[PDB]
Amino acid sequence: CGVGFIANLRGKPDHTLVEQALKALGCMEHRGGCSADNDSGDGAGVMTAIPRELLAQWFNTRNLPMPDGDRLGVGMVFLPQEPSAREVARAYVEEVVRLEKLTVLGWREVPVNSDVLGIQAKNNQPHIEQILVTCPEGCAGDELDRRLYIARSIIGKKLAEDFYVCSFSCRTIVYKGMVRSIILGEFYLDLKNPGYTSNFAVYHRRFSTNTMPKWPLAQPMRLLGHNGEINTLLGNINWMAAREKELEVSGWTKAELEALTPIVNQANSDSYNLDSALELLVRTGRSPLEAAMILVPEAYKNQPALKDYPEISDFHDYYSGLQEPWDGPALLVFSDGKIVGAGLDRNGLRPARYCITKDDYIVLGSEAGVVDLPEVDIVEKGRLAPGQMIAVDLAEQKILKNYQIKQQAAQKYPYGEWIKIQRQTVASDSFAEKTLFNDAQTVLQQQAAFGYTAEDVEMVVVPMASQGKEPTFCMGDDTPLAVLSHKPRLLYDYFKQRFAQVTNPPIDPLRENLVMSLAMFLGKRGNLLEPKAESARTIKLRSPLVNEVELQAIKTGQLQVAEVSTLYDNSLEDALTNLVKTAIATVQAGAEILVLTDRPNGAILTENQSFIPPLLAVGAVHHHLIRAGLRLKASLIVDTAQCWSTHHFACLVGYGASAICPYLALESVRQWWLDEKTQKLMENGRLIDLPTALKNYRQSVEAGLFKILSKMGISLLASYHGAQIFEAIGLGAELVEYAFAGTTSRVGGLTIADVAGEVMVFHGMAFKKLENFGFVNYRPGGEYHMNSPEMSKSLHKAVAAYDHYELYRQYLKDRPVTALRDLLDFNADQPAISLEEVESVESIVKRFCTGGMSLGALSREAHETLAIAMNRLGAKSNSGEGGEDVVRYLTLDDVDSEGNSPTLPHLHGLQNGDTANSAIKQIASGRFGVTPEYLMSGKQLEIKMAQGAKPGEGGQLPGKKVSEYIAMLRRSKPGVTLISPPPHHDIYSIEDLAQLIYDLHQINPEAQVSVKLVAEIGIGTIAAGVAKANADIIQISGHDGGTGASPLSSIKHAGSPWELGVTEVHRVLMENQLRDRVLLRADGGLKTGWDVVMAALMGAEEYGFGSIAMIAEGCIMARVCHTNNCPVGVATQQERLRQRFKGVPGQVVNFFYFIAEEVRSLLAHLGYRSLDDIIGRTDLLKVRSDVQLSKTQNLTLDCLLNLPDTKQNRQWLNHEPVHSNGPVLDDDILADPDIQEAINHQTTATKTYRLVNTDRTVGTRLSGAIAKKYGNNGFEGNITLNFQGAAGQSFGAFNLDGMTLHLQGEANDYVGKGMNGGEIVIVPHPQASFAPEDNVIIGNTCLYGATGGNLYANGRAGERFAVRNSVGKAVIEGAGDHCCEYMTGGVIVVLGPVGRNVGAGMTGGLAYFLDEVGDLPEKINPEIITLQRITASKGEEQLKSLITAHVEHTGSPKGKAILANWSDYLGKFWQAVPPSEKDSPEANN
Ligand SMILES: Cc1cc2nc3c(=O)[nH]c(=O)nc-3n(C[C@H](O)[C@H](O)[C@H](O)COP(=O)(O)O)c2cc1C
Ligand SMILES: *CC(=O)CC[C@H](N)C(=O)O
Ligand SMILES: O=C(O)CCC(=O)C(=O)O
Ligand code: F3S
Repeated sequence: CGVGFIANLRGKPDHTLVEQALKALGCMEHRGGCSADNDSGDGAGVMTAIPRELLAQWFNTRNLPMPDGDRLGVGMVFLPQEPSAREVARAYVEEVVRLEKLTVLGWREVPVNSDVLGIQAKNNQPHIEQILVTCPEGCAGDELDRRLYIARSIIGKKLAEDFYVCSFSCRTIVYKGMVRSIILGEFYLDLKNPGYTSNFAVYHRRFSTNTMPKWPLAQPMRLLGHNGEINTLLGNINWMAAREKELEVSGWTKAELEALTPIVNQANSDSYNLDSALELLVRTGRSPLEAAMILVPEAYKNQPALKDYPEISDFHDYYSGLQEPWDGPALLVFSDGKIVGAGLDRNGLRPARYCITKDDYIVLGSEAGVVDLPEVDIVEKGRLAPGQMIAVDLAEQKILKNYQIKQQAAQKYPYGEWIKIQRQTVASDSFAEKTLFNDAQTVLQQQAAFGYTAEDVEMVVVPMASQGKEPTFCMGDDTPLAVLSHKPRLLYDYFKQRFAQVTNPPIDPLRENLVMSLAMFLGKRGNLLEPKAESARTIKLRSPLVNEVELQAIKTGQLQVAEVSTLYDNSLEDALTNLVKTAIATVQAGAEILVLTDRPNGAILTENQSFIPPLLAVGAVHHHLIRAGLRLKASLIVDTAQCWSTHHFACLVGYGASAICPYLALESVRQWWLDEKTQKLMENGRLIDLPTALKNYRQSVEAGLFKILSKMGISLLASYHGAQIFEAIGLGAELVEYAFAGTTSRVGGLTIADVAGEVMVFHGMAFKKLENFGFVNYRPGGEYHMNSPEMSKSLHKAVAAYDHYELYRQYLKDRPVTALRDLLDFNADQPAISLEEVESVESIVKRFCTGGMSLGALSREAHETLAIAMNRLGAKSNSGEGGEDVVRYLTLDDVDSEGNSPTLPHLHGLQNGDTANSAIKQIASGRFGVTPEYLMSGKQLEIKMAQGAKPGEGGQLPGKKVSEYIAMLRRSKPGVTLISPPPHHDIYSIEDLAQLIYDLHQINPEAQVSVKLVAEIGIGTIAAGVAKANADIIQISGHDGGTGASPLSSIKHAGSPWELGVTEVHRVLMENQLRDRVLLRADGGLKTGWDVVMAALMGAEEYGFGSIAMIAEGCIMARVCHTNNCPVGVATQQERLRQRFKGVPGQVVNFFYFIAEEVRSLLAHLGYRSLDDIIGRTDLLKVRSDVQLSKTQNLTLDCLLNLPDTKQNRQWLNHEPVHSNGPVLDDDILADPDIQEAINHQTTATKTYRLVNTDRTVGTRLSGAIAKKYGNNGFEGNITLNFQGAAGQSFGAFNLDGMTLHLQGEANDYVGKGMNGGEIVIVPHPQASFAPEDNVIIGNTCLYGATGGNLYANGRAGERFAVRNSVGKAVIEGAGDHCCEYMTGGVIVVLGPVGRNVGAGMTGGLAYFLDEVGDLPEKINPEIITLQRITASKGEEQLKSLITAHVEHTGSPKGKAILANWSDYLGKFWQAVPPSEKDSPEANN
């Protein structure tokens, strides 16, 4: 999406402004999307003032006196096409106006030209007319629009796509539709009419994840245009709906408030909802600015910029008890008709750039160079920083900046005073050290009864207590889905966490913690629309985990509080109805805190009792409070024995709990600590006192929640609280709809009676030590695991001799039900053909992929051997996210007769045609060794959004594993842990992904780009977006897949089966006509030709293998990959261990033959000759006739079997060989004979070009041609390329040595993304009417992943400057937040003010900051870097020399002045120094 506004504060309204708005819209075209016809637009529109000169004709035609400016109401109405339905609608619109006691003047037909629409938009088109209205009593302005709003809502109870009021206002009007940008004004004749005039325009071009256009869903909506995605929508909607019955505001009657009722609706888009909820807040007394400060509040805590504005802190402090954020990426552009403004989400995940002239003319938008204004007139170029707003007061003719706007709102009420008097704060640093139970067997028995298992305490609780963090582990979740297990499991295990991918980003819970909060509020949620001291009478918890001391203080507190039991003597089903009824009645009696205890009156669980599992209890009370209209009266505390893991807490808050007392878990820690075995081990060298174990355990939980919220990009637990950021697998419909309403659950599992049967299994075990199941590690007693040490061994043997493949196959076939595919079997429609007729192994093998395992997680022996193997086969390997040694790009020459090569001496089993070049080069959030030559060496390029083991998160390589070798490849520091950021800092939305894919197709026009997703509900939709974004291939990873290190909780509770994933993507693509755009690839636990065929039938065209491939080359399933101790040399970097690796490429060539030969024999059974014939043939599947579940009668597999008929139509299998970027500026640069000469003869050349914002990634196709011929450093020539104007995204991305790029103007985001060499210079027009150092000239995430090169910019940057810089050098003149965020080397100089969170995660390299204000120490992330004054002469001279070069390239008056007064300013620099540069000559002496 693209969004913006233009305002003319000082002049008469004109047509010129409207033209500029159409043209800016034109400039955002590449941010938009189109329907299946490739013609109709996903949406565009414009909001303007009511066009008074245009409607003066309508009155003149009727011989009618025109009402004055604020007295004419105009409704832009979408009406039905059918003649009689249209008149019914017209009459009804007339009717509700009459009943609101206003006067209908008549209707204006909207002049339109339909012949310009695309065929889908033409078929959907509503009939468009405007109704004109006045008030007979005298109504005007605020009161009129307030009555118009009441009237529009009423009409809106009959909302259809056919019947929709775009705007009903005496000040604003919205022209929108399902069109491309430059079609908007061709379709709406009024917009080209020189009588259409306006002092402002808000504009929007929409990008949607679908093919089917709906005119109402274009933007702007009534008040606002929205670029972004709400990521807590279900929660935000449930809370808001609960408030609707009981709306109350002075100078509103009840009837007027009821007329608005459907305020919120889970069936309208997230934007339609936010708009509607926002207008409620405006029409009832607040400016749009204030309303947006409530719905989408700033990250105000520990904001140093707020030091001087405590009323602003007070404002948010108050409201954060009343209203949770509508979170996720957001640029909002809004207009009242009185004010026109914009504001950013709390983390600023969309760009907003603005521009101000000498006449206070202002242009804001997603991109900078988009309205052409004479540059000499520009007096300021700025940007919005995270959470910031800017507005225009149209009447007063004033530009309002961030702090004024916000102070004007905060100071309206003594919010601080109210909090100080009314809020009770409940926090205790100290625990209860004294035990709950006294004897020994009691805690054991209770633990057994509440579902604890030996691995729960030993592998989850204990590490949390002892180490102060949730456990790290490795490999994938190898065991059965909870619903398929014969092993007892808790209700929690049926729930899979959801996570962000593509359409919105994860956030970094560690580097960007400062923006997140675990704070919660207990009690009556107060009146949102009318601020009162009362609303602040609440109990604030600093964290959802409440200890024993804290709970007593709550119970002692200033609120009414009621114990409600979850125990019962009768059936869970009825036990739960009495529960729900007791809650309802208890709140209706006046209680403000309900404590659902499974230990009522202090008493313990006996054998004569059972319980309602706490997730079911709270799910149930939350939704029934809601259904009874009572959820705002009370908060839920869960006092429960059955909560211990990080996942458990997340489900609880997520399904309605404000807080949890995990009393048995706290006791489990107390009894773990007390206990002579544990004491014996703390005395001889396992690690701690008891208050610390307790403190550590709480710290683990809290860190674990930060992690989980962040996988979805959510900052505040308060937002997560409503929302139900889960998919359920194995829960039947009655249950879901009972306790978990709105959760998807696709496969129909358990009834309420079945969950009882499961608690009773645990009850049977309770009424010696806890039982150990094989959950985490294989056991002979234990749960099934598909990768077991013996399966491995026998496979390793079968591969070793060119029968042993039998035991391996049978160990895999004597399996209990494990995955969804196991419930399936074949049902052939042809008779079986001979095996000789089936396509050859060599033909099948071309579809296999080896899967992207980082060079750090694996050894270069393991990693290279797979590449050679896969290249021999004619298939593909994937260099995962650790970059790749250049030595590997060349075919091997020097293989001797024993099959050794001095080029690759650590490998064995080689022949002369081999190459260890990975056919797939991966691009991941760390960008580790991501180089133009690395990019040119791929046949394919893969953008990794997520992997099955840890979808919400970034890659993870422990410091033990970062050898000198790994550090060299990644351009990082040797001993240092690498936790990659969870988002690509490049991809905060679908249109950002389109831009990354563009950059890849730019550098390497012949390479396919793939996008790697993880299976979860919503992947269908996301994948439609990815295809529209021009990808070639979509990978689907199952929850299943391996890893060299992930959180154990992530391995076990995040992500869904790939069966649900492939299927969902295949269907959505097909039913949207997008299926031929992409090749689909699948992975996650694939081992077997059988697996291959299942995947094929469900719609996969290629097949990925990770863990299995490691097993072929010698992996056992020792499962210490995260440890550096791999006993067999596959997943370690210790040299002496690498030396154990026996392993030759042939062994893995052999493995893929067994697979392919099994494919052939399954193709024989079915009677088809090639996978090409069966891909997507779902009607060839059936439900296995012999299976019997432990936990429910059976599942329901309709969602896996009901795919669209594929017997006849097979054209979707034909793909374009590579998608083009279209005609690009760089092509004209390369077709120039002076340029071709410069490249061929390594001579000098020079060219100059005018640019516009649609000119994106300039330079980069020329880098790619250079690196193709010479790699990164062979080019001895010199090309200067001079540009004038506003550069689009990724200017100078992947720059090489020998490239000088000069830009006179400004640039949008991602300047010098992956820069590797050469020089980028960016200066303002010499004409400029401003001090260059005070003004923005480049955008966000410049030098992302930079690996070399020099950048000089005579202006300010945005956020994440030099985000993950490895070797880049730069001098800029100011920046936003998160400067040098994951920097590992290079040098960054910033000659002006800088935002907060500097050097977060900064682990190597040095930065210099000029600080004239004195407050930079306030703005540093203090976790790694130290700040010091410059004292080392070598550092002084590093700085000078960089500033000296800025000046030579740039002419920067700020640099000159600095050099001229060198000693005056030296002492004003701070140097940022990570503890890895501390003894560098530039930091020390
Ligand atoms: C040792 C290990 C390291 C991996 N590292 C990466 C990574 O660098 N990049 C990535 O996209 N996936 C990574 N993963 C995920 C795999 O690429 C692949 O998606 C997954 O292993 C397939 O599931 P499977 O292990 O059951 O075959 C890795 C997997 C393992 C086993
Ligand atoms: C492109 C964009 O930011 C989408 C906005 C909103 N979610 C929608 O229109 O679907
Ligand atoms: O090497 C890395 O940085 C990450 C590899 C990884 O995330 C994994 O082992 O799953
Ligand atoms: S599990 Fe990992 S630790 Fe080694 S044996 Fe396999 S690579």
